[PDB]
Amino acid sequence: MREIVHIQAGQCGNQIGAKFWEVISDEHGIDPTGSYHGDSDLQLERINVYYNEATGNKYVPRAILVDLEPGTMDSVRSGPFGQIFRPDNFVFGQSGAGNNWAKGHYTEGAELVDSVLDVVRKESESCDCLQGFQLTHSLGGGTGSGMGTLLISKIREEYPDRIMNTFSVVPSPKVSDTVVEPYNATLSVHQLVENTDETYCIDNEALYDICFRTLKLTTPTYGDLNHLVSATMSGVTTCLRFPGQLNADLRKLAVNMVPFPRLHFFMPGFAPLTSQYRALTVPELTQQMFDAKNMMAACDPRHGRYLTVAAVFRGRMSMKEVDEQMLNVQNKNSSYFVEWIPNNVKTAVCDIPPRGLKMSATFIGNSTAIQELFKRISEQFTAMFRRKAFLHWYTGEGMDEMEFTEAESNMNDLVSEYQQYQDA
Amino acid sequence: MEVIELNKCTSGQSFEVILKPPDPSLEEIQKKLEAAEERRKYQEAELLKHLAE
Amino acid sequence: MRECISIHVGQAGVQIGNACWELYCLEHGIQPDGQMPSDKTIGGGDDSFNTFFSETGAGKHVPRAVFVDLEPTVIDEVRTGTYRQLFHPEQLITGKEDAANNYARGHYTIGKEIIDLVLDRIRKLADQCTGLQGFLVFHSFGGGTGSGFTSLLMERLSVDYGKKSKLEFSIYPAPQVSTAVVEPYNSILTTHTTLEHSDCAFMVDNEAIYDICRRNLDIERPTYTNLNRLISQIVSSITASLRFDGALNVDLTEFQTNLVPYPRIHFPLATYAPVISAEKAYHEQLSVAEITNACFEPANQMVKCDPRHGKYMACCLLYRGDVVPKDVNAAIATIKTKRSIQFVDWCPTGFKVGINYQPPTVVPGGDLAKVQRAVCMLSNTTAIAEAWARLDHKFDLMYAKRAFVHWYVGEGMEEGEFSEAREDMAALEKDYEEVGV
Amino acid sequence: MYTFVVRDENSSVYAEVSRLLLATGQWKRLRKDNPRFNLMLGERNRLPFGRLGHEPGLVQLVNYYRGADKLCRKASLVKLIKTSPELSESCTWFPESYVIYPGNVWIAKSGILISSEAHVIQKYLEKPLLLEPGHRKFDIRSWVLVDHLYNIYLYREGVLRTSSEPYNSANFQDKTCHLTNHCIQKNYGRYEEGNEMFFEEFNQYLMDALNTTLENSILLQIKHIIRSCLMCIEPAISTKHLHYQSFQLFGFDFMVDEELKVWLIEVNGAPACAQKLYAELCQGIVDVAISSVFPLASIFIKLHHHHHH
Ligand SMILES: Nc1nc2c(ncn2[C@@H]2O[C@H](COP(=O)(O)OP(=O)(O)OP(=O)(O)O)[C@@H](O)[C@H]2O)c(=O)[nH]1
Ligand SMILES: Nc1ncnc2c1ncn2[C@@H]1O[C@H](COP(=O)(O)OP(=O)(O)CP(=O)(O)O)[C@@H](O)[C@H]1O
Ligand SMILES: Nc1nc2c(ncn2[C@@H]2O[C@H](COP(=O)(O)OP(=O)(O)O)[C@@H](O)[C@H]2O)c(=O)[nH]1
Ligand SMILES: CCOc1ccc(-c2cn(C)nc2-c2cc(OC)c(OC)c(OC)c2)cc1
Ligand SMILES: [Ca+2]
Ligand SMILES: [Ca+2]
Ligand SMILES: [Mg+2]
Ligand SMILES: [Mg+2]
Repeated sequence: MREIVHIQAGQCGNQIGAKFWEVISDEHGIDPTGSYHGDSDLQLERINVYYNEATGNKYVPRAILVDLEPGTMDSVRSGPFGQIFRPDNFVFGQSGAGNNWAKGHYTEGAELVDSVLDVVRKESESCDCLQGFQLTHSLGGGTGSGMGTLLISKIREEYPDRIMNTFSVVPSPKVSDTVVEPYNATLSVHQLVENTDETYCIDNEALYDICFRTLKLTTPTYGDLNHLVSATMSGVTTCLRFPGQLNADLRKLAVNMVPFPRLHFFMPGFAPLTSQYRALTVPELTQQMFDAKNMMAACDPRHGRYLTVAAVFRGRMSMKEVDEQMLNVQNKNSSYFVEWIPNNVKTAVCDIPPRGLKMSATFIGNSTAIQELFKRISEQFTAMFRRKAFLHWYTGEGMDEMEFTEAESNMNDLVSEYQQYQDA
Repeated sequence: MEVIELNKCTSGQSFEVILKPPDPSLEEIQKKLEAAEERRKYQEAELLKHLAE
Repeated sequence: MRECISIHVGQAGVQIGNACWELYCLEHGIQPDGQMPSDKTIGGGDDSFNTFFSETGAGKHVPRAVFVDLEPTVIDEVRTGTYRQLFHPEQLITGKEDAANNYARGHYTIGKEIIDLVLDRIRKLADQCTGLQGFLVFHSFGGGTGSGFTSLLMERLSVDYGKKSKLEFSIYPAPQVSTAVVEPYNSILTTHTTLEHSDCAFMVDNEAIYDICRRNLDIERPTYTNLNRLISQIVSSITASLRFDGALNVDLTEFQTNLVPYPRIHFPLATYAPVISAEKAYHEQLSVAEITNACFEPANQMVKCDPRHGKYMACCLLYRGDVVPKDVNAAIATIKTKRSIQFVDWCPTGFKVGINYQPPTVVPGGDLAKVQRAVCMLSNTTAIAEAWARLDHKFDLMYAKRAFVHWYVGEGMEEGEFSEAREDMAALEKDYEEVGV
Repeated sequence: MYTFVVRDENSSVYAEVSRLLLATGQWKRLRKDNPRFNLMLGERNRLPFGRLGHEPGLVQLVNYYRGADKLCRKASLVKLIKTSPELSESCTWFPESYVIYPGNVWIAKSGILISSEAHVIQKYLEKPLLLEPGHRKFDIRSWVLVDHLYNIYLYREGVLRTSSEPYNSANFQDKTCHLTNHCIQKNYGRYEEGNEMFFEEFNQYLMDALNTTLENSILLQIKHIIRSCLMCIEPAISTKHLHYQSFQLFGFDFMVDEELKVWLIEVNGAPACAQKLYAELCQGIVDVAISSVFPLASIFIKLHHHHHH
């Protein structure tokens, strides 16, 4: 099991996805046209996880670009690393999704979904041993939310035994396109609970506050929000992309991180937070990555308990001092880690650091506090839904009010389920 | 303390010293390997039924 | 002589195999290609070392070994390594997809597809044997392949080869070395299913090996290479009597007889001294009495427990190097007056000694220093029940919540096998306590 | 900031040690089933010694010595004295005891039977020392703290658990004069408070009445018996070179006969302190047994004696 197939859905999906590929191509020494111009053999030793090798020794990403309008995917092609993606893997409709789940899932997206899966199959067929799939998308809009969750269901039908990861940008009024986002998010969450093994909850509320408060950016763009995401995305995928001895796959992570199948909603963190000259000591990275300020999902981890943690330190450092520091926060704050899962924090180290920093730390937490994020969207949903506000946009595409009442209830059970183990 | 059964050779030697005196079949296996394949195949069928709905 | 087949399951078994056979080669003077100058009977013979190696007409000496991992990366390093020529490629067996730290995925799902292949390749080695003794099985308790496939193999070996002995070399899981969360499940599940099919089982807690490497070899953060090279010296002590001319533990039946009176209680404690650093500039070489005395220090055992609180059913000292019977018995008398060596009423309060004059061999550039004399005590003591109590307690915590259980059930297993397997272990802890108190 | 757990609720001594530990700033208590502690203040029955010293990073300590039940169960204490060389069957300070399973006066125990007719049968000290004015029996309780290095620390303050009724040779059935425990009494506190006489007063009585001291007449033999008993079991229980470490507070119960000779009645592994002495003793346990292993930001007398022969 080596190969991962990547899909990126809609505006946000394709935007953060582009940056993920820009970031990791740089770490692997792969230039904008697809040729390798690095130095180490360690850059190429697990390049087959995210790249196909082409004629004339070009490296092309195993990446499929999906949208219901040509806007964003045109910008990706014009953008800095656009010439590397296989042009056949640009699959786009024309009419758009209008920030409407129904359009993405049931009508406009239904028309395009088969043509997307053909390319998925095309990239899968030439995988020595396909391990799984990862999707970048948002739950607030139409395409990424609706069509993204449809593709997830189609991919599961056709490849029911592979791993399905998502990097899912959860919405927020602080960084809002449209009032209907909580509807879209809530319909998507119900899908993700069934059809994904891991879902990385990127919350736009959190990314804003990190950009605003802890980076001193007064007026942050989506660009500033996506820097944080593409750094985090490089961080969690480090151990797949590099050697070694203590090397990794998706399924073992999914197994060890997810004690109950519906509870697979992780809370990312990164340290230090960038947009520097003093390198951080190991005790600082450990303090920072566990800080609520560094979390990408706007939840206070003190309001719940960790079921499992996974931590990935990058850089040349004392593995003695990492162990010692990781054992310090566990032994000094043991009330916030469940007692009934022994040794539930796993640490890995990787010698290659990311562009800019001499040593970093990425944090993956399956905390019960993540219920707060779903409670927030569940409140935003009901304020509107209790007056059937804005439903005409969805019922016009064939949707029923029953489907909304279901998706509401499924997510309120998810919050109950997370609350259950926060007390036990 | 008695040093009994002393045996010697060119590469080594050995002795005892005493301080003080006082399976299921091929059928049964292949059966329940396949019984695990039933429940595996039932779960997958349940899923693809659920996905059809 | 009678032949012996070593089987290495999973990463833990394979990589420990590599450590063992590299050492076995250096001990007998066999080289990376497989030529052994000291062997005069070319293309055959019934020497003591031929119990582990077989011969070909070309003069190559080939392990009686079978490596089995459900994913290729680990066994590929063997195929491309320094001892690549040593093994015939039919002996190195791989899949494309591992058991993902899941006992059920390795036993039931991926096991079923590859079991018949492996047994066939074992039968290829068994039919080069004029009188097979049995099997040395190397694996982890915590891996999915290591725990899962092993128990399926151990069942299918008792069917096909019912008249033979089966010895285990098991790596009990430890949080200091890398660990999955679900390894306490995997350990209990495989111990249950393997219990009736293994005759003698040598457990090695990675926590103990880790600390021995930290304390005595001054290695800050021990690699697997460090851990395995040490484990192989222990393994080599135990198997040397099968590979060399001797009168103690000459077959696999004698390990059972000498160490295992009660058959469910077939988990003897290995204690090994001395472990000394090669970087140590000035070293005062330890006497027979000092190294024998070290076999009753907890800090040198393969499993950390307190033999004082518990009773012995059997003890075996296996010396290596400059040792004579009278220096041993002198040390034994000293040790009897200082330490709480309580035996059970029905067993004799004795020690079956075995000496081999060739001192411990060490890997060039390795961590361990050359020494004049060494020992390995094998003691069936009930104190090792401590290791079960720990593992069962972790098991009970997660299983109380059904945590991670869906992963196992999803590979076709039934949730009842958890509670069934745990109830066997509950019986095993009770079997130890009757004997021990 | 170290961590502890309390798995014996009933322990009045280690209720106070918990209370003294918390109130400092550098010691947070945890839930009883948390594995990540520096200190266990464990249960009496079935203390899981096998689980200790395995959690990586943490140095682990516990308030009990595993195997020290072989000094505190009466039946074992009798076998240890008859079997060991260092305390031989010719042991001049232990009452002549025998074990058959379920001046010729005896006592039985493990209802208390004092007779000649009729668990462990023990020689009854017919002529004990008697305090005046009173004509009354007593026993001495000395508290002893063995630490993680096996230093034996004897607490200077002991106590005389007094009887208040006159002693009687002919009448055995009546338990208020013979048995001098705290619970069987409750003349409950006629001569002294709660039937207790502390070491300053008992010294003064011996000075005035018998023309001697507590230090010379009695305490020299107590110091001998304590040291005799604990050093015998040291190879069996010591946590030197062990993956966890043990301290323990013991309670030795003595009896002084008429010719000023001390006798060993019983050792207690989970002993209750005297109501006045708690604060000072329990403080001392934190100083010597706990803080010596876990340092922060003499009431005891040390019993070491290497006589060269
Ligand atoms: N001593 C030692 N222990 C090892 C080694 N490799 C893995 N382990 C231990 O074994 C357990 C994991 O089992 P592995 O052998 O890696 O698993 P596997 O058999 O490959 O199983 P899958 O990967 O699930 O197919 C952990 O407790 C590891 O610490 C090794 O080379 N030496
Ligand atoms: N051999 C003997 N001679 C005289 N008196 C004796 C004796 N054995 C026991 N006693 C008396 O019996 C009383 C209680 O017996 P003992 O001290 O053996 O048990 P115990 O359990 O009450 C002490 P603790 O509870 O403090 O550990 C004591 O007050 C003691 O004086
Ligand atoms: N972090 C981040 N969020 C975005 C970006 N673009 C849109 N969003 C968020 O995603 C939601 C809108 O989804 P969008 O991707 O525009 O719709 P789609 O193209 O139909 O999937 C809103 O909650 C936006 O705040 C981006 O570049 N970065
Ligand atoms: C709560 C414990 O979580 C764990 C434990 C182990 C593993 C694991 C096992 N293998 C073979 N690989 C991983 C692993 C660990 C990671 O964390 C450092 C990874 O980074 C996210 C990883 O990437 C896929 C694999 C996993 C979780
Ligand atoms: Ca249309
Ligand atoms: Ca030969
Ligand atoms: Mg938009
Ligand atoms: Mg493996």
